[PDB]
Amino acid sequence: QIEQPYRTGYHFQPPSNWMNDPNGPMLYQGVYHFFYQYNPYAATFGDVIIWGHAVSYDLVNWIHLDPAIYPTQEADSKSCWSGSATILPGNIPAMLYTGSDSKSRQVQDLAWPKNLSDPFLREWVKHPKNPLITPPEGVKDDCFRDPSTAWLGPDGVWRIVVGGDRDNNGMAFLYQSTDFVNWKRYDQPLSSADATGTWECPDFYPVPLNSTNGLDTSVYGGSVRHVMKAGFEGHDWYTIGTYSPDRENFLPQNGLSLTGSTLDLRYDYGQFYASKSFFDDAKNRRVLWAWVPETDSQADDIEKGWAGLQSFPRALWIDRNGKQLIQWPVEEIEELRQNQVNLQNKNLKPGSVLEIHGIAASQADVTISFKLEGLKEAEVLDTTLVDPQALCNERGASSRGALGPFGLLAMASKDLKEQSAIFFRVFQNQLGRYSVLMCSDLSRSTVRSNIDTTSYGAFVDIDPRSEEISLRNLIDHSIIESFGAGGKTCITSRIYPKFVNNEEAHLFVFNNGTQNVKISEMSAWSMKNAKFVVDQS
Ligand SMILES: *[C@H]1O[C@H](CO)[C@@H](O[C@@H]2O[C@H](CO)[C@@H](O[C@H]3O[C@H](CO)[C@@H](O)[C@H](O)[C@@H]3O)[C@H](O)[C@H]2NC(C)=O)[C@H](O)[C@H]1NC(C)=O
Ligand SMILES: *[C@@H]1O[C@H](CO)[C@@H](O[C@@H]2O[C@H](CO)[C@@H](O)[C@H](O)[C@H]2NC(C)=O)[C@H](O)[C@H]1NC(C)=O
Ligand SMILES: OC[C@H]1O[C@](O)(CO)[C@@H](O)[C@@H]1O
Repeated sequence: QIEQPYRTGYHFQPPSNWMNDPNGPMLYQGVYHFFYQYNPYAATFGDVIIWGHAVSYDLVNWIHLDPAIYPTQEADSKSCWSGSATILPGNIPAMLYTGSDSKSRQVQDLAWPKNLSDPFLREWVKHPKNPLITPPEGVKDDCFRDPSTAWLGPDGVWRIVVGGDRDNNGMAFLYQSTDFVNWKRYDQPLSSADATGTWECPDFYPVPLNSTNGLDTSVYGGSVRHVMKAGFEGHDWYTIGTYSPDRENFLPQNGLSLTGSTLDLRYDYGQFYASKSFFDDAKNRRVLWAWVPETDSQADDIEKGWAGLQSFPRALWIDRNGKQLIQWPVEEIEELRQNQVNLQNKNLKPGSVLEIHGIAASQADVTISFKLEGLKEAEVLDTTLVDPQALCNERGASSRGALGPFGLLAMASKDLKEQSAIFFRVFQNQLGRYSVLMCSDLSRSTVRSNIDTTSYGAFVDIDPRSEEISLRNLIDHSIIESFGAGGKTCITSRIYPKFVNNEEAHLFVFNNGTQNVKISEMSAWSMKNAKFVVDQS
């Protein structure tokens, strides 16, 4: 028997209880600070939510501290919800968050560390004038929240966006300030979308064109584009565009308004929400954090005593083509790699299954690259309007095609009674153009009941003719993070196989298509546990 077989070995999560939205991430005085929505009283959401707090020197190993922000004034007496961190000139980290006041309305509050001598910034003080911002005119009291990190314009004026909606229309309310204390709502929103519901945890930042690095939130220029990210209808969406501080205008590169359709982009196409990013000026990279909800039942959560994970922090940058964002786990994770098992120039005949031996199958980093032969044999299927998720749910690992399904079988039992299949399929339209589909088939991930086993999928923007299809998988017990084509397509999965309570997990490479595929190269590393020290009470 294993105790708590679903807890991760190297993903961030509190000692126990409920955790959701990541909060105020930042790098200050050489220390990485991480905060998060936390319920100290249960493994479910509750009436009292506070900011958990942990620190790290590498974004991998953490030290749990006491909660940093918790109700202490009328402006946040009922709860301290999501917010962001902004380090102001003079080296002072300023935290803006949404509080639930005594009248139960969402208002924006300010707080900053009370002792900058403390490397861990344990104590925080709140501004006497909170709330600093209250719901605009035609906005309901429970539809105005999640202030972003601020950016300083050339005119020396700070800008931030706050989520919410006006008549069910998603909003990124724009506010300005020079002292960071007195904010004035700009006439028009920075951006918005019809009938999307409340825009949660908006994030607005710049990315450098033709560069795989990150930028400080206040950078601007012709060689820079901006990303407008917002969570709604259950997912985190984003759009790349141009920002004009002068007239506070954001113009979508594709001229579209978010609709939450297959027309829009997402960071991750699986369980990924309330994502928030921060700039790391030490490594010159933008790091992204995201809450990964549980997909088991509430009863299961209460029973196992905890709920909620954070995705592994990943570097974020814009693709060479400037049409989408790329994600990749921060290099520090590589230090967890132990022994390695490799494979090269290996053919996977139709309907075959190859087991990877000598790896801790429940906690590993697996990378594989496929070399395809005879693309012309690809099934004909125009995918212009096709919904990749629907397609993956319709055709799992048991649905045999020409090119596909071929990929990985993670968190699988010896008998394969339970398995999580991350694979690819290749199609072509009538004109002979190819398209690639990436799937996370969770249909057979567990034999347990009351487990959301919905599958996730997305199309990968690569040309199968000139580049091999690559796939990286972060396997960590109840979570699997899949990165297709170097990070062009990301899918996070939560799985709860039953076998984990008795026998060990297994790892496999498979090809259930009728066509042959080859593994040019495959690398698998056992990942040692990340350290989590508690320094509370
Ligand atoms: C991909 O290759 C096979 C394509 O179908 C798939 O087979 C699965 O296992 C057997 C093999 O024919 C069949 O199972 C059927 O019968 C059992 C009887 O107990 C049912 O429980 C199943 O639901 C199903 O009706 C099916 O053909 C198929 N069934 C499933 C989903 O297990 C392989 O499993 C696939 N290989 C991989 C690695 O996924
Ligand atoms: C502000 O932070 C500093 C640094 O953490 C605190 O100083 C430490 O205090 C502990 C307990 O009193 C000592 O064991 C350490 O040796 C101190 N180190 C330093 C840097 O002097 C300081 O106490 C904090 N201020 C308050 C009011 O708590
Ligand atoms: O915990 C409450 C917080 O969580 C969210 O609903 C998103 O998951 C935020 O919009 C809010 O600030």
